[PDB]
Amino acid sequence: LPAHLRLQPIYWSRDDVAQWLKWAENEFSLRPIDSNTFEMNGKALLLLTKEDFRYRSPHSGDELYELLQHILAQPAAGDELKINAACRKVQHMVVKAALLADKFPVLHDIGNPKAIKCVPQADVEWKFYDAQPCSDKAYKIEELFYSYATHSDKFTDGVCLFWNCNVDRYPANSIVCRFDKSAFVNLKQLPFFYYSDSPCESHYVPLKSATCITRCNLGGAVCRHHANEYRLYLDAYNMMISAGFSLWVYKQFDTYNLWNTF
Ligand SMILES: C[S@@+](CC[C@H](N)C(=O)[O-])C[C@H]1O[C@@H](n2cnc3c(N)ncnc32)[C@H](O)[C@@H]1O
Ligand SMILES: [Zn+2]
Repeated sequence: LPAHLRLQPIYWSRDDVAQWLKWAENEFSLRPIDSNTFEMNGKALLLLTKEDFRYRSPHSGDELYELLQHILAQPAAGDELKINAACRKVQHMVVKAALLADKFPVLHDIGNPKAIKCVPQADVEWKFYDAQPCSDKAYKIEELFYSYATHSDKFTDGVCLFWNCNVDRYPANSIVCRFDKSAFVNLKQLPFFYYSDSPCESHYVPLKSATCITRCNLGGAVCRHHANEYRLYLDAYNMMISAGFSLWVYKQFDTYNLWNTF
């Protein structure tokens, strides 16, 4: 019911687990137990045995254990609008960072039928392609079905963007989001990072993370604003990974290029 509990349990935080205990107490009329009965995150919860659940909660552990197994068997369907917004947030983050890091002069947006830039304030020439452009944006979209066998010698300037545009094989100069390996041989998996160049502001649980690429993290003292934004971005990113999307990137992508922007 709480949005985080619609993620796969491996994504649950320690607070998410506690909210799970409360949701389950109401849903199954269980004896209330201390919010600290399972002080761990979901990754840890999944390593417990059923005996551990029974020892930890004599009155309800077996039920909680079986509930978790039911959740792992029938994963919660996500909300389509929330997942769309999440994926869009990630798209903007990732493409903004790529352009800042490598200063591509042209972006080839392949599989974009609406001619909408995810990063409209970047200094880059944006070009759109789609096999079936929306008829109200086709005037500025190249009608093109991409196949590596036909186009691998094209679009070699700048960077290519394939945001959920499933082609036979991506070219090496690509940013890719794919929903569920030979399509990806020219690329590498893209690890999580958060980048921001917005002003730092101090007015939380201090954020410690090597993947918060902000000016205030150069010295390890993340400001409250970026702590907040990092955590919101991580929630959006978890919701897109938990739904089956994965990110891939051109092999030269380097987060130190982002640090150097400061
Ligand atoms: C999930 S939709 C929209 C993807 C878009 N990049 C986005 O972020 O919303 C997939 C799009 O890719 C187009 N498409 C699928 N295969 C394609 C291909 N091989 N070459 C060009 N466009 C393709 C479809 O016509 C459609 O507009
Ligand atoms: Zn900051």
